[PDB]
Amino acid sequence: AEKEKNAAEIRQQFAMTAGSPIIVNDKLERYAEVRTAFTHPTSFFKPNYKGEVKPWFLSAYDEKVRQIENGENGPKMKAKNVGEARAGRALEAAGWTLDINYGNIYPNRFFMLWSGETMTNTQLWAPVGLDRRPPDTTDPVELTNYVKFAARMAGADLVGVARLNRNWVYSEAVTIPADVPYEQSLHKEIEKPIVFKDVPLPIETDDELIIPNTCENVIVAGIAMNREMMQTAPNSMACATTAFCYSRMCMFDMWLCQFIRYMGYYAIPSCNGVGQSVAFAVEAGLGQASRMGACITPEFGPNVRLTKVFTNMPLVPDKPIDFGVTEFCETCKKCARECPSKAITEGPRTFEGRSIHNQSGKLQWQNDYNKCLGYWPESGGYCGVCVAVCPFTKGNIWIHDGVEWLIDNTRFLDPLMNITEVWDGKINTYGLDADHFRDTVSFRKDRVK
Amino acid sequence: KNAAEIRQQFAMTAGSPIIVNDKLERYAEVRTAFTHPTSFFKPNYKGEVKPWFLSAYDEKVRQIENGENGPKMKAKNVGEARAGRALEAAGWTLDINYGNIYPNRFFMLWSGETMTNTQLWAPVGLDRRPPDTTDPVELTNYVKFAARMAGADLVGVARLNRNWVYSEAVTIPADVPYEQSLHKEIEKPIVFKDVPLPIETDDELIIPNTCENVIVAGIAMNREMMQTAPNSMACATTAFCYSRMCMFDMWLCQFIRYMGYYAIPSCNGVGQSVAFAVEAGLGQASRMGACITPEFGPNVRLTKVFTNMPLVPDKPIDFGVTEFCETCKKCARECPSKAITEGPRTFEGRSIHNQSGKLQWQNDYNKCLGYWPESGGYCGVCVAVCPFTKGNIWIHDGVEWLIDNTRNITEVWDGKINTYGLDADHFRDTVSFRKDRV
Ligand code: SF4
Ligand code: SF4
Ligand code: SF4
Ligand code: SF4
Repeated sequence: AEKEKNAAEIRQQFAMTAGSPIIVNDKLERYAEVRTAFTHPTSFFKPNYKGEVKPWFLSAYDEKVRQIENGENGPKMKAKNVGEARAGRALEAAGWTLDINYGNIYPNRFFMLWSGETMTNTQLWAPVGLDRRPPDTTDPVELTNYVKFAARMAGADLVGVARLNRNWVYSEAVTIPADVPYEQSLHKEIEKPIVFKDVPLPIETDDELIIPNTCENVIVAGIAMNREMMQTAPNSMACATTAFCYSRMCMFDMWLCQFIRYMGYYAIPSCNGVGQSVAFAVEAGLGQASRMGACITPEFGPNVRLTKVFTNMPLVPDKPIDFGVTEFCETCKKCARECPSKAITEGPRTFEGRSIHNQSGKLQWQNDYNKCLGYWPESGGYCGVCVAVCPFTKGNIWIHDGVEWLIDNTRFLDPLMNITEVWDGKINTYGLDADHFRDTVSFRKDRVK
Repeated sequence: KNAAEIRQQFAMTAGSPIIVNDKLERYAEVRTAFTHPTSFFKPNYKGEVKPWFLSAYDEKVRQIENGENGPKMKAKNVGEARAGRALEAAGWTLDINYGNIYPNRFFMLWSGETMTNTQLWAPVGLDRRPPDTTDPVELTNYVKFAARMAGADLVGVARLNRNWVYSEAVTIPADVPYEQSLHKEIEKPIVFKDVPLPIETDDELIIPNTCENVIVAGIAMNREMMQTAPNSMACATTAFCYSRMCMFDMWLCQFIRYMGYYAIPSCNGVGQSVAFAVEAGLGQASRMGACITPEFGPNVRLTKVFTNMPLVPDKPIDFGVTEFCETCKKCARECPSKAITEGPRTFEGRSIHNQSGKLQWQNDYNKCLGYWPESGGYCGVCVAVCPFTKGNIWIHDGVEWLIDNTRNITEVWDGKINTYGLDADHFRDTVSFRKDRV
């Protein structure tokens, strides 16, 4: 008879001994955030469909408008009608409501405040003094259980803890000056160093973003995207599940930071800022790095968003996991073959960055991310084809052979041996799927050992 | 177990289920126990008279110092007591002054024009482009799909009944900063006029006469946590769901606006959620005063969005709640303040806090509020003990569905949890396909 899936059992089977899995060498240096394809001058500008050179997201807007008017849900993809085309883009746009300039990357601005003191919630609760009372709990075992419980309440589908590896913290952040209003923000972005100093609390000066030396840990959250919607990549509904999850990330960071502060510790939110989420997720045991460059998780594959919070709260680090992703990516290459921009390498892992957008000195598959970004204005979205076609994104990967869990190789055979339907089909709260939602149930035993 | 078949079976013909008489008038929001001068001030445990929530704060502090999770409920240790209150305080992060009631302030903006998201997306012009869809059937499917993405566990549609819209809102002057908001609350008429868009003047909150519909969302609370009522973990699931309400309202208003229509958010403001929920078919009114749903009983929060978007109203539902509450009276016997009546339904309010003129069980809500400073939380014992709150009250006799008439905090922290406090044992009940959306 079929053994009922046990996600906790699976994670237990593939747990590693302690130690950062990421292999590095001496050319490794912290990475300036302005180097990402979204922000770097070499990659920021892209032509629209008329050949006008614009900020990438503005060229993409032009393509969204053109598709709506032509009754399309994506590049060369006709919608049922213009109404459906419009609806897909209205959903996507609305998804982004609690996110600033596509990622919330500016530290200590807007939603990403490094202190809770000015927040309306903190002000309301000030007479209780939770943010000023010394911690009543210092035991990292109890704290790990409390904070992971809180993280699930705050919308995380996965949560893990790691010691903070400063190699993955950006050397300089992209931000704006404190006196710049939102409407001028995209015009006034600057760089600001992130430094570690012997200070009691996270603080920002005119010159630096200062993280205390006592900032020991990072809490990493996985925010699951919707499979049916992502499978429409590169079309509009894949853009919508992406967008909604960014707003979920933001609410997670704020909720969790407030809990940690009210427990008597400090907490730094980040969403897409501060440091490299994939590396933190790997070290916290959410999953493994992959050819496409994302963290692949046992539960969702790469079809999951990441955010993280940094804290001095004593915690128990989780163990990394090795469930064989590296070995499958070595032989699969489906993402590389399907990628519309040929951004993803079919070659071996190296320590040498492909371009300025990669951080050299760590062993990974080196992808050309200027090529990736270049496809976004052409398609009018955020693509995601690589996530959509990855076999680990399918719900059906895990089987039990009577002794242990293993990955079903039939899912990796190549060749294997619409959007109206998504709007008319299965949905549930936050786009979560009740057929698989049991996989992320949590009891104390799986929160702390 | 099949929730879609259950709702289908108990569907009623069209028409508001709420019985009213000629005495019924719209209710001034200031009259609620939270805000009215007769009920607002309560003593703390030292005998000092303060705003009710400040006195309740004093009890939270006392409990933490004394290692308690609630009134006369010892925690495992002071650390656990602290953790429950930290979780509760954190839950409220996206909520203003306990309920987001001030209309067109903070998160509850009646236009999307100044929002950072609207500004970022302005070159696409979705909020300026006339609607491409006017068909109420397709719009109902689209907006309900969006509602589920936005965090609703239940969603329904009703024509807007203006009887449940507050005659006058509690709000603050528009240029008063948050830090002065509690001390500068005022009362402001909500009026319906022939105008193109929702608008606020110095004198009035103006809703257009074209505002035909209300979309009501149910946001499920956590059963294990609510069952700790009146202790701190019940406060925590309450708090987190208020921030979920807020995000729902903003997400869905933005979707509706980007579809070419206008949308008014509300959370606990603007009007009476229970009446809207009943008219939208989410559930039935109960003895305790809450909307009881087939899926969650009363253990579910409500919010609503008002719009001119053409929509298909849902049918009201009758699964026998009224007859059950007739003989049950469990909430009423367990209520720590004896706020809930054991008597029959009437059209006459017990005090200023009730809206007279509608047939309901009339409860004393000043008595309810009085228990919150004494216990240091938001109680919820009535929700906790209600048989409809229990996991599976639904059975099937081989032809149809029917109600089964037969029917610590450390362990909660150490026990089952899942994303947003939802339960995979029951999460299938709220799965949705087009056929159940419209
Ligand atoms: S598609 Fe194949 S090669 Fe690419 S990330 Fe997924 S498993 Fe790895
Ligand atoms: S998002 Fe699209 S263009 Fe970018 S790497 Fe993935 S498949 Fe290629
Ligand atoms: S406890 Fe009993 S009387 Fe009270 S609301 Fe529930 S079913 Fe009705
Ligand atoms: S919340 Fe508590 S005091 Fe208020 S009515 Fe319910 S049981 Fe009674």
